[PDB]
Amino acid sequence: VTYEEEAVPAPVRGRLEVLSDLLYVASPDRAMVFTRTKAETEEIAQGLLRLGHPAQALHGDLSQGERERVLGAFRQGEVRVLVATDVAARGLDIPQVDLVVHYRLPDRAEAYQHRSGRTGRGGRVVLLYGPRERRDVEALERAVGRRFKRVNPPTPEEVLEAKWRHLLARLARVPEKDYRLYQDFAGRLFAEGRVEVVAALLALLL
Amino acid sequence: EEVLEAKWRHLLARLARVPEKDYRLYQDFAGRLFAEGRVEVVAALLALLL
Repeated sequence: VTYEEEAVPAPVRGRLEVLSDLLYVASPDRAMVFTRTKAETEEIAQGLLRLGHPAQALHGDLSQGERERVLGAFRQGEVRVLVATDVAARGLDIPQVDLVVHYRLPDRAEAYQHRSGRTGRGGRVVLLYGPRERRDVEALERAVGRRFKRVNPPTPEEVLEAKWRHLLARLARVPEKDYRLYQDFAGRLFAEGRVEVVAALLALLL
Repeated sequence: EEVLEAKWRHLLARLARVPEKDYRLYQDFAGRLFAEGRVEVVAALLALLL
């Protein structure tokens, strides 16, 4: 064990947004989110993509090729979050990561180490848990013989500033050509002096 | 061409619908852009929204 362990309260209803928030504030080069079923990896991964993270599901129905591209885009940096089940996460082809998140709790201690050991190229392991899930976290803590520091979810201001920076990376990727046709409308908003409008755009894209 | 100035007018549509309370949090960010005259960023911006 070389990592920080945190258990973060997160109601199953708003788990996806808690997870996104965490990813933004942490800003890992590489994150791995574990979940129980392969169907969940693809709901989560799609969700995180909606919310602006470059996320990809890793699960057992992927063809070797599909796996090879996901894991390839992972190493390279093109993809930053992998949402995986325990079984699909098996193998020696997965690069070690900065952060591991337990989107759902591991059914046993072994699964907890197998999941958690993937971090620390030690990095940070975060467990999300629900209201009637705290008994479960306490068991893991006993199985594991270790106590997970209890930490609150990120604050909406920490989150907001992190979003803004992540957005500035995205924009920077837009090729000059793609945006030269608009540089005129921007010169208008700017010179014409309208802050409210620019803040209005951000309000959407953020 | 005119294909652009069109959605550019209907962009403002959904734009004026935003509350002076919901887009408040983002005035600082918008302010930073102005301070720096980051014209390309805003161009790159609405290019992504349209």
